[PDB]
This record gives sequence, C-alpha cells and structure tokens, in this order.
Amino acid sequence: TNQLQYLQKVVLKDLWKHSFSWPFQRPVDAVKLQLPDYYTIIKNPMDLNTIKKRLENKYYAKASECIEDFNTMFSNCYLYNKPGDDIVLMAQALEKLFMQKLSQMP
Amino acid sequence: TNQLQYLQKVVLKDLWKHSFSWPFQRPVDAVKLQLPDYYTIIKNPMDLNTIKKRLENKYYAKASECIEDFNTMFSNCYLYNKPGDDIVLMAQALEKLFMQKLSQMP
Ligand SMILES: CCc1cnn2c(NCc3ccc[n+](O)c3)cc(N3CCCC[C@H]3CCO)nc12
Ligand SMILES: CCc1cnn2c(NCc3ccc[n+](O)c3)cc(N3CCCC[C@H]3CCO)nc12
Ligand SMILES: [Cl-]
Repeated sequence: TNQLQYLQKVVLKDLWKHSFSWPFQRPVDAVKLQLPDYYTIIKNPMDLNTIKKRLENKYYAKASECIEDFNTMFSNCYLYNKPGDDIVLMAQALEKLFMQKLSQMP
Repeated sequence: TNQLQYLQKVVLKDLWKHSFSWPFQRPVDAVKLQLPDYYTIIKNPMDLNTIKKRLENKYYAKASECIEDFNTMFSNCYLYNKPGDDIVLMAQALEKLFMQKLSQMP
C-alpha cells in the first residue's frame, strides 16, 4: 500500500486543495446542476469523494485501479462536455496536476 | 533522453502495433473522413505521427512534454466525440495501454 499511500496522502490531498476540484468532490447532481441527460450519457460516473472512500476502505488492490478511476473522472468530463467549457478547463488543470504528481510516485 | 528513449522505443512502438492506433497515426483529415468542423472545434490537434517526429527530431526537452502530447491526443478524441462512439472505444484502449506502459518507465 505504498504507492496507494502516495495516491492518498499526496496526489488526492494536493488536488483537493484547489478550487478547480470543487465540482469533482461529489458525484454529479444532475438535477441541481440542470444536466438532465448526464446519467443517460455517462455510464461509469466517477468523483474524488468516491475515490477517497475507496482509498479509506481499502477498496483498491493495486495503484493502477485507483489511477483508472482518476482517468475515468477526467475522460467522463471530456466526453460529456465540449472544448471551451469552463468545466473542461477545470478538468484539464486537475489532470495536468495529477500527471505531474504521478511522475513523482515511488 | 532516458525516459524519452522509453517513450519512443517502448511506449510508441507498442501502441503503434495495435490496429486501434491506426486512426491516430496521421493528423485527422477532416475532408476525407467527413468531419467538417473538426479543426473549428479542436484547437490543439495531436497524433502519433507528430509525436514520432518530435522524438526523432529531439523536439522534447523532457518526458513531461511528450506525455502531455499523448494526453492531448486522447482528450481531443473525447472532447470531439461522445460515449459509445467507435473512435472513443479505440482511444480508451490506447489510453489504457499507454498508462500501463507509463507505469513501467524508469
Ligand atoms: C463546487 C460547486 C459545484 C458542485 N457541483 N458542480 C458542478 N457539477 C457539474 C459537473 C461536475 C464535474 C464534471 N462534470 O462533467 C459536470 C459544476 C460546477 N461548475 C461548472 C463549471 C464552472 C464552475 C462551476 C459553476 C457552478 O458552481 N460547479 C459545481
Ligand atoms: C485507419 C484509417 C483511418 C485514417 N483516419 N481515420 C479516422 N479519422 C477520424 C479521427 C481519427 C482520430 C481521432 N478523431 O477524433 C477522429 C477515423 C477512423 N475510424 C473511426 C472509428 C472506427 C474505425 C474507423 C473507421 C474508418 O476507417 N479510421 C481512420
Ligand atoms: Cl465530447
């Protein structure tokens, strides 16, 4: 659980502190945010909080499973949205930061 | 050139060999493939061949710059398309294979 501890103590915490992660800290509320077909279009929803619980509850067996989840969160946003959307710009900054943290992993 | 040697000799070559990389081995030809607004929508196009040239011509100073190009090629497909599209399924398999290779970089 060494790389997993990195993902939890370093990667996640660092991403969490940035305000551009705020829309990603909870599953998408399709009603409150008026995204009526969100769950019709996205089949594998993912958010940071789900990722955090999975780390807390020892859900992951290997670090690749966690990294898949992050990847799914970003691509989900790209799929659902289009270039130029605010949320996409936010997703892009999170992802960049993510990849930078990952390159430092043991 | 160490990590950049891995990206060229291991990562690029392994991805190139899969038929699902065929659509990404040349810049999108918007006319022949009848994607009229591709270049209107996508502001930063990227493909394997461009990445390959950049490695050959010693364009990247650093591993992060080349990894950034791969990420752009993936997100570009996601942004331009939508869930369930063939090209998207392809991008996803490419990206997954990409991530596994990355995890084995020095
Ligand atoms: C911290 C407040 C919050 C909670 N949910 N949420 C959402 N949910 C939609 C969503 C989230 C993640 C990925 N995808 O695809 C859709 C969007 C959003 N914002 C949209 C973009 C510009 C900032 C901003 C506006 C309103 O706070 N802010 C929030
Ligand atoms: C290997 C032949 C080829 C060359 N270009 N191209 C494209 N260009 C569009 C494109 C590429 C990369 C990212 N984005 O966003 C759009 C698509 C495509 N296909 C689409 C999906 C299922 C396979 C297949 C069908 C017809 O060969 N095949 C090809
Ligand atoms: Cl999209």
